[PDB]
Amino acid sequence: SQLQHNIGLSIFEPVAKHRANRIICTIGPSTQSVEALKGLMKSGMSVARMNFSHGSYEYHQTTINNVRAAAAELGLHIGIALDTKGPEIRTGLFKDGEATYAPGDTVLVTTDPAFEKIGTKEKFYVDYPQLPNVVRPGGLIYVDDGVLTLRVLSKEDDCTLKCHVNNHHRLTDRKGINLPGCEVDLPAVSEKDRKDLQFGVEQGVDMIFASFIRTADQVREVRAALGEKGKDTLIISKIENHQGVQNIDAIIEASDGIMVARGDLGVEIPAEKVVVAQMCIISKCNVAGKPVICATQMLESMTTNPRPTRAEVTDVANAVFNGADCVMLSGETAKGKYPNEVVQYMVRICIEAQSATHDSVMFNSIKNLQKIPMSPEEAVCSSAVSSAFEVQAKAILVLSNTGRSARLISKYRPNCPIICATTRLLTCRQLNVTRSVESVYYDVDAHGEDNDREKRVQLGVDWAKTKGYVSAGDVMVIVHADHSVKGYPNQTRLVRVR
Amino acid sequence: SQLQHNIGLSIFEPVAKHRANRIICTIGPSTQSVEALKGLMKSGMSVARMNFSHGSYEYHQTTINNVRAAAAELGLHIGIALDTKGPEIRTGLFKDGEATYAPGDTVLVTTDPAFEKIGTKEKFYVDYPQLPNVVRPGGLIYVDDGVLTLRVLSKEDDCTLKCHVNNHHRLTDRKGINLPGCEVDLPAVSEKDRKDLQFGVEQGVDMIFASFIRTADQVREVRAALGEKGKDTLIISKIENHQGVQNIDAIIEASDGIMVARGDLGVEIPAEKVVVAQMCIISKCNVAGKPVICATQMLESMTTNPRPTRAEVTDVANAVFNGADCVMLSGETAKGKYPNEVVQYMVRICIEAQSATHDSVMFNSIKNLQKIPMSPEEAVCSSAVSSAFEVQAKAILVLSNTGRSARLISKYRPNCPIICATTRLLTCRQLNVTRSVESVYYDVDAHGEDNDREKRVQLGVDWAKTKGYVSAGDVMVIVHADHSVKGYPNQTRLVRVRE
Amino acid sequence: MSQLQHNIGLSIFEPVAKHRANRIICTIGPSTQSVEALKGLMKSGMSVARMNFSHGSYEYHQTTINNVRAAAAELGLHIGIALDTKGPEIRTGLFKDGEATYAPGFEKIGTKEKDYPQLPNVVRPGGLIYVDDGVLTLRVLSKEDDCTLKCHVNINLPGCEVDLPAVSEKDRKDLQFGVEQGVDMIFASFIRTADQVREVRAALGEKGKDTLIISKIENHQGVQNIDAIIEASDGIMVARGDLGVEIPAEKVVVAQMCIISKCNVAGKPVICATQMLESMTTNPRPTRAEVTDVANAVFNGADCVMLSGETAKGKYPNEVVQYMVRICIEAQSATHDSVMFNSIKNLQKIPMSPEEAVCSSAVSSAFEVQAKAILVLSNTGRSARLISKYRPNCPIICATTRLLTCRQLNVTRSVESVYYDVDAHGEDNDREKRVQLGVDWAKTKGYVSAGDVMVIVHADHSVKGYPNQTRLVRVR
Amino acid sequence: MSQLQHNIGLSIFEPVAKHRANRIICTIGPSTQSVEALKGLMKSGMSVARMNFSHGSYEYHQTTINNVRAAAAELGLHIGIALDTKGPEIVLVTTDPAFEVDYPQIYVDDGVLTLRVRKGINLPGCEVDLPAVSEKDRKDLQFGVEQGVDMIFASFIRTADQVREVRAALGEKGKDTLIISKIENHQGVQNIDAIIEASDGIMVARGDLGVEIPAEKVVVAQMCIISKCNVAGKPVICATQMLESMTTNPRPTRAEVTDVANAVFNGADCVMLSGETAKGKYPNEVVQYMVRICIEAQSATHDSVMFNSIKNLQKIPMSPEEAVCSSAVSSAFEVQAKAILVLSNTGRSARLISKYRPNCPIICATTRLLTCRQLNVTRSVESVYYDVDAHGEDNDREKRVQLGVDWAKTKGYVSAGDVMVIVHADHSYPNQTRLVRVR
Repeated sequence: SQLQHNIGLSIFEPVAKHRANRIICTIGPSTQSVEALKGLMKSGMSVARMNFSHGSYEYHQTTINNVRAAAAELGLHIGIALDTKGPEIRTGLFKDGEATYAPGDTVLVTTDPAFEKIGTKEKFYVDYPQLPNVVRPGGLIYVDDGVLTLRVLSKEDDCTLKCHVNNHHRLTDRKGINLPGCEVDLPAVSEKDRKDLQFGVEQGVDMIFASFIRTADQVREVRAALGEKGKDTLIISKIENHQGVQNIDAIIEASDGIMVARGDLGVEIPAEKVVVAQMCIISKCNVAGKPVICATQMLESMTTNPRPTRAEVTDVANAVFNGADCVMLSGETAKGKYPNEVVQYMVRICIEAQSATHDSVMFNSIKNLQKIPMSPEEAVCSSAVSSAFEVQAKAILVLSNTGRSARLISKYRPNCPIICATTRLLTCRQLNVTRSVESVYYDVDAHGEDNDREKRVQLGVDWAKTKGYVSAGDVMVIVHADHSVKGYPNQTRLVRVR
Repeated sequence: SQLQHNIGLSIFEPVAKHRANRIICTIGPSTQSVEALKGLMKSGMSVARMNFSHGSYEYHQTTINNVRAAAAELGLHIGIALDTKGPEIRTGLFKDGEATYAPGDTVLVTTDPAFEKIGTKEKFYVDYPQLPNVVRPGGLIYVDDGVLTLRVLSKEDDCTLKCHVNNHHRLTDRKGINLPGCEVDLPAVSEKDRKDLQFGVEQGVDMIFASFIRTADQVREVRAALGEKGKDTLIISKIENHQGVQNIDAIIEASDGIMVARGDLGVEIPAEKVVVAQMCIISKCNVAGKPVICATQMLESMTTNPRPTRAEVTDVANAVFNGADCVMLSGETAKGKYPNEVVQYMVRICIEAQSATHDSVMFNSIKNLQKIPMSPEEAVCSSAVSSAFEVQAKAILVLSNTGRSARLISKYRPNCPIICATTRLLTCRQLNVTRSVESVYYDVDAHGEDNDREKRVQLGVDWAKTKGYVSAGDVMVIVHADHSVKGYPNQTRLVRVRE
Repeated sequence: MSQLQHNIGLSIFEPVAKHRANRIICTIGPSTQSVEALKGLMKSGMSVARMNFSHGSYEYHQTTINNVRAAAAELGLHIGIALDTKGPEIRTGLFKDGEATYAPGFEKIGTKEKDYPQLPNVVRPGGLIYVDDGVLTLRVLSKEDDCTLKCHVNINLPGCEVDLPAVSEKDRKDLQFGVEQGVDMIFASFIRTADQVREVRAALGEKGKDTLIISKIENHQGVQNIDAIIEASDGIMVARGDLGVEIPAEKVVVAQMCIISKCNVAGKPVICATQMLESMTTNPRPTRAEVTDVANAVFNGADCVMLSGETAKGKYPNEVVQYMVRICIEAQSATHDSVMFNSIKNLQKIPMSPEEAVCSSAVSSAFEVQAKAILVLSNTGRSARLISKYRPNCPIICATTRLLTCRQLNVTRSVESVYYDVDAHGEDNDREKRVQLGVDWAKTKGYVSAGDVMVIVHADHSVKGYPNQTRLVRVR
Repeated sequence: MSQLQHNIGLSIFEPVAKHRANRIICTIGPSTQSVEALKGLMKSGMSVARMNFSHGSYEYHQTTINNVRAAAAELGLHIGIALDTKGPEIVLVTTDPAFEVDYPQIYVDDGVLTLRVRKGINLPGCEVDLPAVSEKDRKDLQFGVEQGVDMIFASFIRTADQVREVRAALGEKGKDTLIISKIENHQGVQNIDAIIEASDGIMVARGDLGVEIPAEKVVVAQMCIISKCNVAGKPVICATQMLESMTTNPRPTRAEVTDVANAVFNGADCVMLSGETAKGKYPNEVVQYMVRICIEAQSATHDSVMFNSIKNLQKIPMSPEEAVCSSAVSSAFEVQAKAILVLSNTGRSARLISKYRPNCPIICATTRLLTCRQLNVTRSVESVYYDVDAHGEDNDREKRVQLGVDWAKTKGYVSAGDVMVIVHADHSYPNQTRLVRVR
């Protein structure tokens, strides 16, 4: 039992030498420079995020080129994630840049472009032109990350609502709007989102972080926005509304992975419900075998402080226990005063958490929740993990060009690292979002065609030996395909190193 | 499996109608007033905490008298906890209240009382007089939440150390130094802590929160510091050092409960290790059947903000999930701008986490880790919990004068509340540290002898039916003694609530 | 938690259990009808005496009744009497002057050449038709006139559902005799529909309302309709004799396991029934097969184990009951842990009634304190059957005010009844006399002593109608 | 997991397993010595033909050998021959040989006669001294080895040293012949662990065990021994009065059916017939019933419960050899494999797969014939002999693998569109596992 496990935890036992969890960092003014990115990488960055809510294509081209430059110097394969703006709505601008609100007062909330830049404490503009028709009296409007709440009194006009101010707050220029009990009805791929998606496909982004995914058809709408050119790019759906959590199963099947975007989720749903929502989403992704990311205020204090609160440490730790592949940072790396220090702290917590959770428990929990019969592919991948547990394998080597097999091995959560002998550099980059994987790129062009995939295996074993994972005499589980078939692996080997 | 449980959780299902976890609040300038305390209680303050590291006995007498006045207004029995200063020390005062330190610089750390109030960026005072002989060169001194680090260069004299500043920091008057890794000769109950504990006992404090407990002998030192007048007051030992974690089992046996004081623990041991330490301590206390408290930076952002971070919410929920009886509020309620708002937020998180863990998993886990044979007292108590689970009892009623039986029922973590028909007020206050319990005091003087135990039972069932726990037509598990060999409840009844 | 991990740690040469939990049911025939033979059987292990109504006049069954009551009275025991009905069965009588021969390839005057009127209509073309123990078979040549059909040499109709009354004209007279006599339970033959059980329940009037109905599963229908049969009954008998012929012999093992476990979860007494120690009808010791058969019937979770002809027509009747006792105690001693208890409790749907929640918790309390015995105050025996449902390791003492329930509790495992005479000792409205009677009986019968903890289950101060109170008492 | 939860829910009239996993061992006597009675037994379901050496001349036992080989040859089967050693063998009773049991330094025939201070005499727990390999036993074993008997059923094994005494009696020639130790005493049960390690398999000889120990204790002894052999990964046989009534009757008692089923349920690889086939009036009829019961009991315990029970009782880390074989079984469970193909020459790889009790058969592509006859004692293995001198060398996973696949298709185990698990050794002991669709 969990209780029986906790009572026997050895706090001062030696930690795991090889980090299995992955860190995603958003890139902003503090970390756009090649030197700052080299620092982030050297610190523990696996995927560099670009928030497309703000920034020109020139600004986002700089992040792309700099990540490629920094990773090239360090000889790493770092993924680039395009985080879409999505069906998001903010307020207008304010006359003299501010507006103070007192409780008991009344504010007209217009969708009239005349008040777009002339917003006062008496009347102000909001993006959504369908807002007076969506929000009905009694309904609450959550201006600025729910710190200002407005109850709807009446729809005075065609495109204006009279609202009663609940709490004292001073708002400023262009701040986000949330509608909790309101079914929005807005496009997932807006005309801006569409072009944002054609830019990334062109310049080669590895994955998409689709904002405000509500339905299974919404993740399909994004799939169509990336053409045959962007057919292989991953779709990580961001759950940040009530509809998303409600339709989580459909969204999971349609997506390549999921992000528990806790920022907007904590305002769209009550703050206390986010914990239960996170646990439930992460475990559903675990059973599905799809990468799940944790995302907001994980180490928020470290944007201004050199050390995190006791709350942040237990947050990043429990994100790992709940089963997250990745953990992300937003303000911290992008606008923070300690960007390398925050990634380093996250690394220490992730290694501590994974050392406490060195278990065959997650593997058995996930395996038992899978339907029988399995596919020969999955049956080989799950047994490769059980073989590793039985022989105490120091590493699992998978030959996966697309990364399916590597994601399928990682699905069964082994304690050892997973080395992936891939031929595609896109896959080395896309596997930065999957727990325990360590990709190795085989350059097929420079050498030979390689009919018998023996070179790829020797490349993996040698990389595992030199990177100190394996040492002479250790047993290693090799997974690949036989030379009579292709498409998917069907063979598993247990090899003592040389 | 936990996986199979999480998968079927219903995010938007209605929450539990009755809160089982308990909230402990530190009292400071923001909440010392009767009106502010009335707000905290009405908010959910179960234990008023007095940090004796700061404040005169007159200031701490005000907190006592005001807590009693406030709980009297709402007709509640709120426990008062005396949190000892203890062994480990704090720095001196500073000239103009502040002093900024830059890396690569040098600071002289004196133990000279002349610099006690005139501390500059060049030289400042520290409480520990034995410090220059304990800290040897190359050793680090940890100042202000272990933020500022000072590497000892050399021993200047009889009571001074020259230190090389590692990081940029500006600290203020009387902020703690930790120095982890040194053979520190500071006692558990110093001459100040004996006067502090003797004050508590003379005042009637319900429990003690003993600071920097390392050994089981230290607990007995504290137990001896409270005399024959303080023989029933609880001893909650604070684990905030490497030794205390290492000797956790011995301290658990010696104590009445444990506090995971994460503040000093996070500096004495690496920050990441505190999670593992918390899980391990809480579960050890669960198996033992002793109240465990989680504390330090639980909802820290709410000292200045009206809403907590996404991290603060998962911290309070996992403290509950880990098996903590209580969750504590330190500066959030003492020096915070939102004291009622922070207790209210903690309440909703505790109820959410509670509603998600509405299972027999914990009881099963705890019960299986008990060695057989059990005492008839514990076998009646554990079976009273299993009976409740089987019939879906909406409440368990225990007749416990000392609270032993109520602490023993709560040990097996039932999903329903535990009503305790106690003849003691001290018991009503001390049971604010144990999960699910809701005490009911039977007069005995302004009532009868009730030798037959019937009046207390009728007082119990009436208190639940009124406080809305039970509704006419649903069972209740009643635990008490049946007129025989003194020393334990031995009888369990299953009764349908009448009208 | 594995059975494998349990088997590896079995200490075969360890000491056995001090008190036998499983119950033995014996058939009474020419070898054991005498008071002396019955006194021998009881001292040997018998708890219920069976009266096979397939053969015998009401005078003959009256001597079994009177003699069982006499023998039990001398030994001061409360032995139950079971009426096993003739039931619905197709027949064929005495052959060529008592016996002849049939080679492969007037319904009682056949030799070897040429009952149910619904036979050509109930049985469709093709299939199997059984004659004389199922041993001889019948391959129907063509569809024929009257009732009988022309058959080729290669009683019972397999797989297929038959239309025969549950309470035949003979059974009606039998059941009415039983009720008038005061028989404790009925062993209803060839139960196929839960409606048939209620037909039997209606055959015994308000006079026979309290008598138990143990349904005998011995056909395909009874097995495929088990669940409803287990709800309308008071207990079940795995009548393996006719079951082994109605269904393939190999299927009976799986059918036995499945029926016994279903009865365990239901909390109803289940009885294993045919050829359990068959060799001991002629030999002083059993085959290696029969010993493993009795043991596995106990292992499967059977409350009772039965002897049909071993005790009725056997040459070693006391010797066979004694062997069954040794096996039952061995199998019991090997089945020491709370595996069955937890097994059964986890399969119960929540909420439980306060009555069953008190009973199941009384068993868990016993497990926790290592109770030497559980004392239940049960007039009807419901509560005692409910405690036994959760399979405790210790005995259950039942302080009952009714002799009928002292006799009916011989079918429930771990139960030892104690009769409190109200008309003699008093009304005991405070229940202390029946409690002190139970503790004293457990002290003298050596179950408990000084220092031992005992779990005491009964009804409290206000409550009337069901037990709701549990006590843990250290015997003084 | 929960036996109760599995039993409630069993569907009595569900379709049975098409392929029998459990194995039947028959003693050969006057009723079944003829080639045409043996062909009948083999068709009925005889996997191992036993020869009780307590009775019979070497001429009589040579006839059984030659006839078993003849009958198996006609039917194209590889039937193992087991030599059941005599071992240590024990009113007027004055020893005095002239007045003519065999012990000159008390029960008669399965416990009928008794008293207080050529019929099987048994003195329960008297310090009775007699060697494991007596002068006759050494002569019986040397005959067996010279004849080619596959396995030895060593009588009255009490110590692990006794097993090594028997292993030395066969020597250099009989190094490869299996040693199945018969537990039929008190200390043979007491020293079971030592005896298991020393042996190749165990027999629960319930005949003498039921007399040496109380009759009721044999059930507990059987369960305990079979499960110890299960964890060890060594063939265990159940043995006496299995279907005893069928020596004279065409049908068994309800007790005999539950006894055979229980033996299977307990985890026995094999189940044995003694008199029933040797001196019985219904020898083919008794093997046939035993088959029906074994298939019914198998069908009921179709589950991964035994596999998980055995796997969890193995200490970690496992050898790459056992980690491949146990994973081959879990892969089979996951994909619902219609078979497991193992390329085992000794059979040690096939015994290791059978150890983890899969629901599907284990086809063994063996280069030996001795392996084909010795694998009649392990459950689920259906051997296929590859003639190296006839086809080729075959050091590559090709010809044997093809023969094994073609055999499983013609014998109806696998058809086009079914997944099979192939276990063998790579190019650079087995270390490789393949999951192949039969095509």
